[PDB]
Amino acid sequence: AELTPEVLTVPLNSEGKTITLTEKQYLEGKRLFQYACASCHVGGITKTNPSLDLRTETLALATPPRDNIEGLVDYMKNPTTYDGEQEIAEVHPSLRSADIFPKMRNLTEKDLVAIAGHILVEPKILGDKWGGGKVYY
Amino acid sequence: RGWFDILDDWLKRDRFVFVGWSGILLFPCAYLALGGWLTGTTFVTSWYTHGLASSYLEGCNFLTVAVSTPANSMGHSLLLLWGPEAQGDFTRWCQLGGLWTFIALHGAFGLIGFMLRQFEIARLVGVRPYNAIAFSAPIAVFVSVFLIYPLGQSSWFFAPSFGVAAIFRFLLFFQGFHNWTLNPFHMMGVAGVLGGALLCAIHGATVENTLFQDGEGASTFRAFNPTQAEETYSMVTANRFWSQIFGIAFSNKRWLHFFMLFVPVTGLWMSAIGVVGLALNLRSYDFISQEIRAAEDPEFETFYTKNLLLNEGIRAWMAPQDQPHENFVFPEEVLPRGNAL
Amino acid sequence: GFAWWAGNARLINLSGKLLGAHVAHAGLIVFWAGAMTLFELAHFIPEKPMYEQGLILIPHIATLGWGVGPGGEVVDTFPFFVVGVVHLISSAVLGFGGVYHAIRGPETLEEYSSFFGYDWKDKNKMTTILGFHLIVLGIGALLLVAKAMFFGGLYDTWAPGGGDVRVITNPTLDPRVIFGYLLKSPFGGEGWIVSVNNLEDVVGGHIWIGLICIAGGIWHILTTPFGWARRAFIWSGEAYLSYSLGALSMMGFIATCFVWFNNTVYPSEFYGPTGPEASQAQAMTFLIRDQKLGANVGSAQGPTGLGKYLMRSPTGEIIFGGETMRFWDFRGPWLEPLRGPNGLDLNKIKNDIQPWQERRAAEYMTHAPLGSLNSVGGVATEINSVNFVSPRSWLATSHFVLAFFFLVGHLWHAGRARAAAAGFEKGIDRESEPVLSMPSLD
Amino acid sequence: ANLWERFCNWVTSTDNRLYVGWFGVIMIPTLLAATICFVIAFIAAPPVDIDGIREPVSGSLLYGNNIITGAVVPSSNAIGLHFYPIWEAASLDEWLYNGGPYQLIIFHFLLGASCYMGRQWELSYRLGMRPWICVAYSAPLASAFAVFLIYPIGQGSFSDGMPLGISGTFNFMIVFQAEHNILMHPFHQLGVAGVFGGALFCAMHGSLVTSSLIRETTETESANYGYKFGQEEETYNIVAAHGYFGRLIFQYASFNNSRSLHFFLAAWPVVGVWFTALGISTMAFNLNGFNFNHSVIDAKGNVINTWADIINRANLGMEVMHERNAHNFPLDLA
Amino acid sequence: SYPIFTVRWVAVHTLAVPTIFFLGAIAAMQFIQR
Amino acid sequence: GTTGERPFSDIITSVRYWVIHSITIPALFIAGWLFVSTGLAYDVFGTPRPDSYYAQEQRSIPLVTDRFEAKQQVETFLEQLK
Amino acid sequence: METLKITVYIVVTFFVLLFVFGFLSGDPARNPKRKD
Ligand code: CLA
Ligand code: CLA
Ligand code: CLA
Ligand code: CLA
Ligand code: CLA
Ligand SMILES: CC1=C(/C=C/C(C)=C/C=C/C(C)=C/C=C/C=C(C)/C=C/C=C(C)/C=C/C2=C(C)CCCC2(C)C)C(C)(C)CCC1
Ligand SMILES: CC1=C(/C=C/C(C)=C/C=C/C(C)=C/C=C/C=C(C)/C=C/C=C(C)/C=C/C2=C(C)CCCC2(C)C)C(C)(C)CCC1
Ligand SMILES: CCCCCCCCCCCCCCCCCC(=O)O
Ligand code: OEX
Ligand SMILES: [Cl-]
Ligand SMILES: [Cl-]
Ligand SMILES: [Fe+2]
Repeated sequence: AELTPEVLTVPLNSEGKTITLTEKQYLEGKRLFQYACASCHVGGITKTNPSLDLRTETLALATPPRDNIEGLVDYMKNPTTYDGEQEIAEVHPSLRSADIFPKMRNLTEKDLVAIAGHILVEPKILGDKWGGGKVYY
Repeated sequence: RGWFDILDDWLKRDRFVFVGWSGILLFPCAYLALGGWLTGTTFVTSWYTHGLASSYLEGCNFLTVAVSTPANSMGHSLLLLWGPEAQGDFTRWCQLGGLWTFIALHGAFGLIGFMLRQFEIARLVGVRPYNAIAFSAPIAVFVSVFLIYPLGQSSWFFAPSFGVAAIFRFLLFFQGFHNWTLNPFHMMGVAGVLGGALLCAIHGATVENTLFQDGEGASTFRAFNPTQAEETYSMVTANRFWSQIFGIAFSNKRWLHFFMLFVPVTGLWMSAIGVVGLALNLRSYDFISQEIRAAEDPEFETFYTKNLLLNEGIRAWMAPQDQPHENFVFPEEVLPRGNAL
Repeated sequence: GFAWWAGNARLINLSGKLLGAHVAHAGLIVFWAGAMTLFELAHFIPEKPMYEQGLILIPHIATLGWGVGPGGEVVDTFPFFVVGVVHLISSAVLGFGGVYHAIRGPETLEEYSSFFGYDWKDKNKMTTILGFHLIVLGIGALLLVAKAMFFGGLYDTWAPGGGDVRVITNPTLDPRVIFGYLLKSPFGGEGWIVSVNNLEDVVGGHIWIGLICIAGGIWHILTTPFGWARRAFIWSGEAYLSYSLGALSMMGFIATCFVWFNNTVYPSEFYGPTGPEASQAQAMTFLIRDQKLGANVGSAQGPTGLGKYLMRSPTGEIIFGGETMRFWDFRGPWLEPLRGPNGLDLNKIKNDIQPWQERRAAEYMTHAPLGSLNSVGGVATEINSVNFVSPRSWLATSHFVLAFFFLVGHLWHAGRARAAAAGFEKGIDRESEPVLSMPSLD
Repeated sequence: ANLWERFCNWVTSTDNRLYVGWFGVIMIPTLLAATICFVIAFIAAPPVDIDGIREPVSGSLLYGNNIITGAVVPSSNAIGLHFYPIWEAASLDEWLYNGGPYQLIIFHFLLGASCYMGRQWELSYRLGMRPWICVAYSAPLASAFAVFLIYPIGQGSFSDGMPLGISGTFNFMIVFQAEHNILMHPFHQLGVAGVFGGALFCAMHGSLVTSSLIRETTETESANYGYKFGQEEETYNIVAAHGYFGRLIFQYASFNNSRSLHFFLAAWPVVGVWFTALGISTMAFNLNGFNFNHSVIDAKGNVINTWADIINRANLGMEVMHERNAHNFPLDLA
Repeated sequence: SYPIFTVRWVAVHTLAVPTIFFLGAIAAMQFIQR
Repeated sequence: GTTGERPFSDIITSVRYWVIHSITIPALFIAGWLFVSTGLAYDVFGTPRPDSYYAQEQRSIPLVTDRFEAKQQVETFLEQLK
Repeated sequence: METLKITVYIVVTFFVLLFVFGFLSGDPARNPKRKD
């Protein structure tokens, strides 16, 4: 098996437009996910709040839907709680809060797309392991 | 003065590496066991027998490579290259696990070879055959663990796999399934191995710190000559030291050195016996009286009950991936887990 | 009579060549200090906490007030470069004197100069060298005072508003405080000297130590050992080596516990959270999460009957629940605002927890000093992903190992010095074996 | 005739059936205290709340244990690293509930064992021996320090030190594997090589010497009677033994210097056991065994399990089950 | 006058020849990418 | 003392020795190297290549479940990648 | 409990003084060869 374009194809937005990443974008996303996110989100879980994970199906049910590149890029700019009711930039890394989360300072717009793409690809590669936690190690 | 005696003449010539009649068995078999291991750990997968990568070629390191056991579905097949499983195909032989039987069986005849060599050289040089006798413990361990144990089980699949991490998995399997730490035959083995290392260290340290001044150098190694008659350290002073320090000491150099043979050899033999029991699942798993009390009395708790909870965790969390032929599917809700973890 | 593998023992009575070994080796220490700093600098990325980057030297420099501002943010990397370059440059000078005295200089010194030459058995001369070095050491501890009080201050993690560099204007001199630490128990809630938690006490302690070392130094230049000391000790080079190995061992073990428990002179901003800190931060984190969802964390009973979030310590203080009950002696700047007189204050917990505290707890919980030898971060069952081992784990383990071996070296060289001084280090004389002139035990 | 000097003469006398010495003046009372308290507690101590969760564990014989399951149980996690002498308890009842005896025994024992090592130095000096037997003993001594004191200091609680019992020991070593992956740690691997090798070389050396004993006896008597205590002549023939072992392997892999040989015997296990004590001592600060969990993945990114991932499944089952009531939050951080 | 080809010669080369070859195969492996 | 073979320290400080072995040692190293770089090692031993542990939309192990049909089973799995 | 505490302080002090004073009472000289 291999990293075919089919797997690198993920939704761009809620309107079911798609976008096909490069193997390059995906490895860059993975690298950037380990840099800025995995201390909390290793394997697609959330160490500081295990009830919310990065499984596509969970993101799909977030308000603003987050199972797409746009939702996730926006999330990395202006994160909200899962129902969209409050902004959590002050306790969650984001470009909006890069004064207090300095790893976010040097992230470009293209980097955000790669991170979002990584998050959306990985459960296609890993299945239940992505966000499933230690049961699946 | 016929051919047999001439060949004897030649096999027993004094050379850098002695050959002997035993060499005919030993050297082929040792070299093949060892080449099979190096070959398999460098190039051969365990994908079809175990669902595991296991060679340098696949991305493993020295701790995780292994020559892994055949699939459970092979039973105790000898898995000869020309046998009905591989049907002479070398590649499929490798993929079905044929290198495991190859190494195990050539390894066993090499071990015989090696002990015959200790007998052969002992006889030519004119000494008593105790080194050979002692090596019976390594042989007992090897056959009981790599041969007798999987023969009582369902297949070679549950033998140890030849690899560093693979042997670690075998340690943990035996804890979780057999409660082998509770087995008094393992406990006597532990005492013999740890008793051996103690005796090794304490005997070396004693000789080196009761040396006779036999030279003038600060390096005391020069002041020994292998053909001197005289003892090179004081048994009298050594005996006094230990008598005053520990209560009792050795006083007989012969008993001392026999006991150093006796202690680790006996311990290894004892552990071999308990593994023979585990071949049959004849475990020292439980204490009945403890279980009766705990079943009736939920405030009763010992380190013994605490360890079985750990065993039960080991079994359920490792069995699906460690025994893939069984198709265990444990939904999340059935996994034993304490709070939070 | 020594073999090649004991070949430096050939130097015991070659004071010139032995001076060269000591000074060449002094140059390697300084070389490493310099080279390593520049290596860390060339790798340093200021957007990343120091402790996500494998730094052990830059944290020592920043702790001293150089390079950093409020919150431990790095503002200026030039001070680090300077410290590296100067150490690097200085090691060539020690290198130079080292190999000159080891290869070319006079191999013995006592014919060339009665001041620099010494005999190990010369007790007056030995205490004089000891005295000089005691003064040097006292000067050095006063340089730390000078920095704190007259040349910019020190980093103070406890400073209000996230920590900052602070000039120390009232160093503690009260000896009931300073020597009070020496007499605290090393057990939990006490911590002997590892519990020093404020820079006033740190600086004042160094005024005392500097004055004591200078006074001690002058004392040893002017005196020779009293007869009771003359009869207590072995007076030989190897014996003095053995004394100092023991002292290095003691100090290595203390340094181990310092970097593991102390978050004042090893701020968690640079070194990462301590083990107790990280574990306290986990309970804090989930107290916050759960209270935000509506949980009444004070009244929530856990599985055992003890509080799920909050319980009492054995002396009554309100503390975090779960296994971290064991770490309730922990104190840190992010946590102290919640402490009232009876321990954690339930009304501050409900009303006054700040976003920066929530951030800090989350950060410290996810950077606990747990990791594998190949630097996979987190518990031992964690998958690969995070490349992190805490600097505190690195600094604790390394110095435990070194302290252990220096204790072995102490016993090695001490027992040998005793034996060599009595004349039986090379073995038992066959013609005068002491046990053969003793009566049998039974 | 001076009283102090007479007492000094008796303390350090080489005529006492057991050497006392200055190290013995501390070792004798501390070891007697630790022994007397250990025996009493093993037989009769009531259950101890080791993990601080008011879930007491029964360690003693009279409360339903046998020799294998019995233990003096470590002190309560509620105590942590706090000093808990008898006089800090409101009563013996309290002190027993909370695990006080464990502290008394291990502190007294570690002190007495430390002095045991010094006593080994001291008598060597009074007898005019070389001094380094005690250095050999520092290997087992460092190992007991590691599991009774160092590992507790790093994890923050004497409740995670090694129980003083047979099944308690196994509990400690299973939980250590789940929390540190000790088997994948190279210092434990050197310890196994130190202990395996020590047993190997013990047997080797014993068998080579036994093999080359010089006929001094008949077949009706134990050969051990061919050696008389304090005879000057060696009792075996090292050249015949070197000539056998050099041929079993090859010549230059065999010792004919008996001094080098016995030094090798001393140094191999001692050094291996130094390392494994250092392993426990450094896993005390959570620098754990190699982690190759999911280190092999395929061209797509599928995880390709290895024997290390199988180890990890076993480690997980230990992790999730141990101290099953004691964790409220998702990471076992200590 | 020493011989060149001996039983020793064979023991040595019986191990050294495959070792170097195996070291070459294993060094190539460090450059395999997934 | 000796059994009449030429001492090793004489052999490896000798010029003829290194004349032969500066060729034989690198050649062997390069041979083993080519064994892997050509892919031949994979095909000889049957070791999966990184792209052939699974098929694209498969996550089952291709585990041998039969003793006497086992060779046929492996071949079946291998076809399911082609 | 205080009677106990004080008793133990005294016992321990007594033994530690024996130890310190014993090793200060010319211990290098208590060997069988060169006494000084
Ligand atoms: C002393 C050396 C020695 C020993 C003891 C063994 C032992 C073994 N080998 Mg190993 N092997 C060796 C050398 C040795 N091998 C060498 C040198 C090589 C390299 C060529 C190999 C390569 C090798 C492979 C590739 C395999 C083995 C296998 C085996 C096993 C099965 C052997 C078998 O069934 O033989 C059957 C044959 C005999 C027992 C010989 C009996 C002959 C008798 C004395 C005479 C009978 C009459 C004769 C046939 C008349 C001729 C008739 C003709 C004119 C028509 C066994 C453990 C197999 C294995 O490990 O399975 C896992 C396997 O696949 N070996
Ligand atoms: C301030 C520290 C110090 C000093 C100055 C000395 C000085 C001395 N020692 Mg002591 N020693 C020390 C600490 C010290 N030691 C410690 C901590 C120990 C315990 C480990 C010892 C144990 C010890 C023993 C056992 C002996 C001495 C001896 C000696 C003398 C000869 C030493 C020699 O030639 O080494 C020469 C150097 C070597 C042989 C090299 C050793 C290499 C080490 C073991 C490995 C280091 C590898 C490193 C960890 C990483 C490598 C990475 C890789 C790329 C290479 C000399 C007076 C001898 C003696 O009694 O003299 C009278 C002797 O027999 N030493
Ligand atoms: C920190 C490490 C250290 C240091 C500083 C020393 C220093 C010394 N050793 Mg020891 N030694 C060491 C490690 C060390 N040793 C170890 C690890 C071993 C075991 C292998 C030994 C074994 C050993 C033996 C066996 C002996 C010594 C001896 C000596 C002394 C004389 C050596 C001599 O004549 O050199 C001669 C060597 C040369 C002329 C070759 C060149 C050496 C130079 C110094 C290299 C430096 C290069 C450097 C890059 C230049 C920078 C210069 C620039 C700053 C201007 C010297 C003081 C000897 C002694 O005690 O004499 C009585 C002696 O016999 N040593
Ligand atoms: C503690 C280390 C040490 C010690 C004890 C000695 C001792 C000695 N050296 Mg050596 N030397 C050393 C280090 C040391 N040196 C270093 C580091 C170098 C290279 C710079 C040299 C280079 C050297 C040479 C080239 C020669 C000596 C010679 C001598 C002898 C006489 C020197 C004299 O007359 O004083 C001279 C006194 C002064 C110049 C007074 C000024 C005070 C100093 C230089 C400034 C203070 C430095 C400060 C305290 C620390 C550094 C600062 C830094 C932390 C930033 C004497 C035995 C001579 C010899 O052996 O000939 C037979 C000789 O020719 N030395
Ligand atoms: C590197 C430091 C150093 C060294 C090696 C020495 C070495 C020496 N000193 Mg000097 N000393 C120093 C620093 C040092 N001194 C300083 C800074 C001062 C000024 C305060 C002095 C003041 C001083 C005086 C006033 C005297 C000495 C004397 C001596 C000699 C006997 C020492 C002795 O037996 O102590 C061993 C210690 C004892 C026998 C009893 C005290 C034991 C301590 C308190 C127990 C604590 C153990 C505990 C576990 C450690 C934890 C900390 C503790 C506070 C709780 C010896 C040559 C004596 C001498 O002959 O001078 C000419 C003497 O009378 N020293
Ligand atoms: C199986 C088989 C066979 C056989 C084969 C062989 C016999 C092989 C061999 C092979 C070989 C024979 C191999 C080898 C290899 C080797 C190697 C691979 C090595 C390596 C090593 C190393 C790596 C080391 C290193 C080191 C270190 C690490 C440290 C210490 C030091 C040193 C340097 C040593 C046959 C044909 C019969 C057929 C069937 C199958
Ligand atoms: C800086 C600082 C500080 C302070 C400190 C100090 C002030 C210290 C001191 C300390 C000291 C003050 C030390 C001590 C020491 C001591 C010791 C360590 C001793 C030892 C002893 C010995 C070793 C002895 C021995 C002997 C005997 C017993 C008998 C006879 C013989 C002899 C002599 C051998 C503080 C914390 C505040 C804070 C931070 C900083
Ligand atoms: C006692 C010594 C026994 C020596 C055993 C060596 C065996 C030599 C290996 C020969 C393997 C050839 C098998 C491949 C061809 C099989 C084809 C078929 O099954 O019809
Ligand atoms: O205590 Mn004994 O054991 Ca070391 O972690 Mn946390 O804590 Mn408890 O759990 Mn896992
Ligand atoms: Cl448990
Ligand atoms: Cl918890
Ligand atoms: Fe011996």
